[PDB]
Amino acid sequence: KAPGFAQMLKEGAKHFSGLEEAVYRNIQACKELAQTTRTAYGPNGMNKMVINHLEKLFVTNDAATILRELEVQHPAAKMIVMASHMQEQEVGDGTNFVLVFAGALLELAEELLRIGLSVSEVIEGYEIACRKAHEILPNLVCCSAKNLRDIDEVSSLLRTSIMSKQYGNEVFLAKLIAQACVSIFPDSGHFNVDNIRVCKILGSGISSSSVLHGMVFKKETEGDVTSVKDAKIAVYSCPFDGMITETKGTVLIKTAEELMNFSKGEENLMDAQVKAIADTGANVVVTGGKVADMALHYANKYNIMLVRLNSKWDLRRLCKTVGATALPRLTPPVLEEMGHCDSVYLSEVGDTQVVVFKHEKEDGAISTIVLRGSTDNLMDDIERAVDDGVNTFKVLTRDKRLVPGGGATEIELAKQITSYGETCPGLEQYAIKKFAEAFEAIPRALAENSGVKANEVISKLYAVHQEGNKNVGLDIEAEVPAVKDMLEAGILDTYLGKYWAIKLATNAAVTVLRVDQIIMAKP
Amino acid sequence: LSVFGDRSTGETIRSQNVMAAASIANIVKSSLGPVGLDKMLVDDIGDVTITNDGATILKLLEVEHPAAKVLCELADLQDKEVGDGTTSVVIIAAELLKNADELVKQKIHPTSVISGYRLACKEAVRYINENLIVNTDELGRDCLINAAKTSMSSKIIGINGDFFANMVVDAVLAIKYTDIRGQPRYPVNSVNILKAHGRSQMESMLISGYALNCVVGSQGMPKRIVNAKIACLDFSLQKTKMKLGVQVVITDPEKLDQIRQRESDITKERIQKILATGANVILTTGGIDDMCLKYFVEAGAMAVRRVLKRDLKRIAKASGATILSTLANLEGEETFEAAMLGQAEEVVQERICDDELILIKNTKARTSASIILRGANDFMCDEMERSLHDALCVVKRVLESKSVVPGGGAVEAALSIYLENYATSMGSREQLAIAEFARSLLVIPNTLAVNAAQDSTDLVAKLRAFHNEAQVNPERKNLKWIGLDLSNGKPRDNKQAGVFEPTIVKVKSLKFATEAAITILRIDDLIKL
Amino acid sequence: KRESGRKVQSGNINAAKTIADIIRTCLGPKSMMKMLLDPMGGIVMTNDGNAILREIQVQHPAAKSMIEISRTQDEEVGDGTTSVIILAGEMLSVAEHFLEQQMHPTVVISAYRKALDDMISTLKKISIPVDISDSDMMLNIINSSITTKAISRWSSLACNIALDAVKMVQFEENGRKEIDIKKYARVEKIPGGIIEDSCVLRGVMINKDVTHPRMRRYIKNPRIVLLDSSLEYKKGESQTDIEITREEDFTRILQMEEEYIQQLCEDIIQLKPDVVITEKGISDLAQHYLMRANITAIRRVRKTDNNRIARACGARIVSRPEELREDDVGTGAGLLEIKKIGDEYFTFITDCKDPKACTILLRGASKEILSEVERNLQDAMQVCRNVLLDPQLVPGGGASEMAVAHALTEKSKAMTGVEQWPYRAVAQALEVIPRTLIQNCGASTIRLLTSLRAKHTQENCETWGVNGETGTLVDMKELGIWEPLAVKLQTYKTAVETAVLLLRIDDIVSGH
Repeated sequence: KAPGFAQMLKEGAKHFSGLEEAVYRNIQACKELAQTTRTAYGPNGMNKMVINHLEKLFVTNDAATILRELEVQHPAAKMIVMASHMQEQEVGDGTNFVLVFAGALLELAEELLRIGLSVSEVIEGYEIACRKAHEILPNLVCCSAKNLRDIDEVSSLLRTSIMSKQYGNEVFLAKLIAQACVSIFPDSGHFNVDNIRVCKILGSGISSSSVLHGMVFKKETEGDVTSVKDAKIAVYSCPFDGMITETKGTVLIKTAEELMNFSKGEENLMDAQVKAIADTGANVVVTGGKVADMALHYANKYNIMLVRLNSKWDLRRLCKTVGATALPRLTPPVLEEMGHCDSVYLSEVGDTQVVVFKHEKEDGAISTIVLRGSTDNLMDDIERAVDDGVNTFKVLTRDKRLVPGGGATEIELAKQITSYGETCPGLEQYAIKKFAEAFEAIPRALAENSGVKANEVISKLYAVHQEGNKNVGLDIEAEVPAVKDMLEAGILDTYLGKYWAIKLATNAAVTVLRVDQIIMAKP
Repeated sequence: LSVFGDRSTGETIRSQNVMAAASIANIVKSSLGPVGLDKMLVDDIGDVTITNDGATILKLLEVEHPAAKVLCELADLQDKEVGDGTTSVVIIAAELLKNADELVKQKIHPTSVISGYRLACKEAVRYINENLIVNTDELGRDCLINAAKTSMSSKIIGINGDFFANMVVDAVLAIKYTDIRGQPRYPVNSVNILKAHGRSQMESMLISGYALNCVVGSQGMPKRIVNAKIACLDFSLQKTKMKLGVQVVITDPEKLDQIRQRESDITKERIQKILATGANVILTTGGIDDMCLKYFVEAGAMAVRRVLKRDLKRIAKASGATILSTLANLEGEETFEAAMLGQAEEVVQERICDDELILIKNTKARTSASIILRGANDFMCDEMERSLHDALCVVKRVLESKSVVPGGGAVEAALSIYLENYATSMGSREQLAIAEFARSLLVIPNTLAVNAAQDSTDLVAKLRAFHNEAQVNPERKNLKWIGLDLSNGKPRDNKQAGVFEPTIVKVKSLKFATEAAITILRIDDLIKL
Repeated sequence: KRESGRKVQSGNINAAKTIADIIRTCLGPKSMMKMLLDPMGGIVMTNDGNAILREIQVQHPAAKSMIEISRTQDEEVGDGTTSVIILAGEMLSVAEHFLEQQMHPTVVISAYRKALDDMISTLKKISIPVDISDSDMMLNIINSSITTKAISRWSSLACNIALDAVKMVQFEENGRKEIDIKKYARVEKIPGGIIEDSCVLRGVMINKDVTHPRMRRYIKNPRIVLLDSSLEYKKGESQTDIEITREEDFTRILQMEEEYIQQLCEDIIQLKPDVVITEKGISDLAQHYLMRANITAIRRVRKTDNNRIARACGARIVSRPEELREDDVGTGAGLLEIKKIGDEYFTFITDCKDPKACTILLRGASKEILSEVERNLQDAMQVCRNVLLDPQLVPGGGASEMAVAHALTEKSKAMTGVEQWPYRAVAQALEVIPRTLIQNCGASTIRLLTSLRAKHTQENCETWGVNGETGTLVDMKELGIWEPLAVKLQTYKTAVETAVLLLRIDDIVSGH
């Protein structure tokens, strides 16, 4: 019966009418995305009881893990999530900056559209303010990395990135990752997170961790050989077990003596198979699955170092470094597809023997952080801090420029942008002023997660900045809502982290504002 | 069972009476303190009485429930006995019931709860009496100025509170009088507050005597009198009549002539009888005849006509003059010599802007004074009169009472630590009840903090810390008697700030609130007919 | 039943906001009309903000407070009432800081009361005095009401009536310069004539009818008498009626009725008066002596109506008629005329004196046109009252709102604390006044309101408002939209005081 739905003619999709504010609905999908991560922002971030797709329980506060597990189906939210994925490129931090800032730009845009300002004029203001923010951000650069490759320097600046992922233990992790990062910075112009690997081992606690060179593997050496300097490393994916012939190979056995004869024939064949490994000049062998009992002694017969890597990612980790690729057959003497390594030895650290691939002959630009923890979920959450911590200094290989943190830049950058909008006549000042208030959402996130009235933090942060006391941020404390200097406390953020975050967040917000109707299709 | 009514028993009857009393408290919880929020009162007709006073709300609050009516009957007991603290009573009694109802769910009988609350009130009154301050610090010390200053700071008078505070304290002590076995109280009828356009607020002067807004009229009379005799006649010397509702019927024209001539003649005896008494500072209520004013010029008497009834009422109480309504003693005429004459030392009509105010000095026994609020415009003089009138009763209530106690949740915060420690000494199914009595008192500083737009959890914790440190040791480094300042949102020592209350308020409010919760806790059943 | 918690303040806001949304478009000369469906299916197409809310039924008590406060405005000032409710609704419409930010109302109320003292100071800065001696300026000022009315054909007539009338009542010698239009400027209609015949009587006009022809028709030197008692037989202390059944007792009670009414009338005529004015009624026997004396019979004259007479002709009030001395004579009065002007008698006791009171004669061609001239003249008298009480005008057309808002926004920069946010929100609420003037004309609201705020920043704030008719910007120095100061100050206080009131409500309780 008429009048039915208005503006609904494309596959019956939910087309919001002019009264229902179709633009207001795509914004609400992005605001809900911020609330899921607004609480995890800062050192006092709240953890999320995430339930994996395998019905696994994980308690974490990392933004990338929340969104990867939260199936975001709304396309308007996917754009901001795609900015978070683009945030991971060129920098390894500032993900929640994209979610919190963009959510404030869209949330504040509704206050403009409700007044009657056109969406095309709102976009011009944010694009003007983003360009203006990039001019003010260099002026806020307080300190810069000396690049002395000092662990005292690298660990000091790294404390800010480690916090908000694993709080409280920022002293140990800053020293260890500093020891791992300093050992590669001499390799000028080649630093990457792929070199600094991580190996988690069940242990007492986080304090029992340390750093070791080479590609470390937690699985101890199964063989009886302690050390071997052989370059040819033969990697096989098929485990050491009862052979099967790719051709017919029909095996008929009737009597009990024939069972023993065929059993002996297999052991004589396996003795020849392991013999072929030593014939190809390779005293090292790797196995994915189980390892047989007789084949184990054959590895000790020719002093072939037996290696076990049950994890698939551990196998592929070696395929791209030493070159040894896994073949489908069980011990095919294929010497061409083997690897090359300078040193392979076993080492006991923290009361645990771990396989090591050290580069003694070669210069060496690879390391590994051996983490210890009494829970697998805890070590995984600490691993996420290593990536966000190591990637912080992959950015410092570029232009070394640090800015204050703790919401300090967000108020000064807002204060400088608000003045530009007050003196700028026209309609763009409305969206330029709201671009400054979007920055205030970040201190408001830190204050709310610390149990403090956020409005009192903004009032104090603006007063000290009115007097010219820059580099002043939120004092993280439950019983003290006052502020302190981020420079004296040593809290510092990266320049490129804020640059690419303000850029990608504005493009994601503008890209959502430019959209006014979601329409289905079919190929 | 079959009956002509309805019955309902069990623990839910206690809960129903608990939630009822808790509801009545929430109606007067946010309106607690001087910064309390107003509340509407929709009557049956449709009128809307808006007010924040808790006593005025409960008088008009109509909730048809028995438990609520018990607290309404309780309000009348506190209003008549003291006249203050009714709001804290209903709030304290509501928290004792909400806490006791939780104990009843822990298999604590109400009789054990009733016994604990009775002992807690006894010890609380003991700790209160042991930590009082007698009515003192009047002169030479500062147990006042800070009290009146903090009360008047709300208005525009708060620019210079010290200048106006001294005028209150000096006059509040000037109006002292024992009059019963060393009682001394102070009068509700207080120092008269006039005003003038004295070019600024700082020009207001404190007078040591009464000020009247009248003038003698003719300039022939003196303006500087020293005679002690003060006349006070309410009978007018002008043309007297039978009554406004009784017109003397007159028919003959000649009879109208001698009525005019005799009335003009009879006053010549009335004026000679009044002048013979020697009273110079004469005051007349019903006006004075024009020819009679001329007789005071030659005699030199300071007569004044059309004096207000109430302003003259205080002058008779000042000089002790017998107010006379008629000269005729039912057969003749006389001035009642040595009856309507007062006793004073000097009377001078000073020069004040736009109104020459007469000043009376050193009467027999007046216990009163006057202040002339010399200001810029009427808006400031009208506001300062309200501020001083409020602050006047603030210091009056303190010096009238024999003992006081630090307010602002200082008593409720101090008892929270003492009674909690006293509970560990008794035991015997009363340790929990006395502990809940201790926790229930914290609602007062917790409620006053919410109304003051501050974090109640922090300020209540800060009070209990300064009060607990007083219990650990008596060292002076530990602050003592710390109250709660609502404006600044921080604890403050009320002894310096002057935030005082009577002792009977905190004593009766804890006693009446305890008796009310006892009266409701004993109710375990309801029978309707 | 009742309301408690945050639901009350947010509920009072929606009620006050809803009442303001009704009359948002009833502002300015291009005001929009409203359709009021009567219960009988009828319609009234009025566009008056007071008349709309008067006929609408409201359930929330907060709406009754907003409406009742507007009625109090009409008694004092017959203009700007629509601006009170709109500002009070916009000041309350900012519920972000109220509840979503979890600020206490005392924090908001302290900011609203701080801004009010700043709004009052800023309006006096942009004010401008007026030369009240020159009536030409008051004509341009009073034309704010005469414009878009039928009386524009005699616009100058309405000014001279209202201007000179209030000047007579204005007793400046008492210092405060109080004016009472209700008492000392009593208005009475006269059928006959036209709009041009409307004038001001320099006296007091009593609408008493002529009961008998034996009354003074024209006099050059009236002599008016005043007394409160009734001219009738003296009854007892109680209201007991006299019941008689014996004929012999009739002549006794009758003689007492005649003699006392006879003797009292004999004293009234001893002074040789021309009219006997009594506060109470006059019986038939008492009128037989008035018609015999060839004097006019007047009765039912209130106290203040009689007080003006004694100041006009010089009469003297007496309790009873027996005590009438020679002083009670209206010597110097202009004339006494009871002529039937337009099928209705009218008592004229005009004179050449200004006894702190007057009476306006509303001549017209019909009752429809008379009532049109009547209601249009009362507002002109009030504008004269507001200007003469405080001769200071402020720029209208939304200029005073934007001028004040710039002062708060610049002053809030030095306001350290959380009160700066609601303090600035009050400034943005003043912008609603030009927001409605621009919405009614049809011009773009955002484009002009944006440029309007920029003009106040650079150029002087005393000008550059909005033209409601054209829609474009214009200086108030070039367009006489200047409004009084006392109307804007009371309009600003009543909006803040009303918003502070509803914000202080947190529990709508029932009980008596």
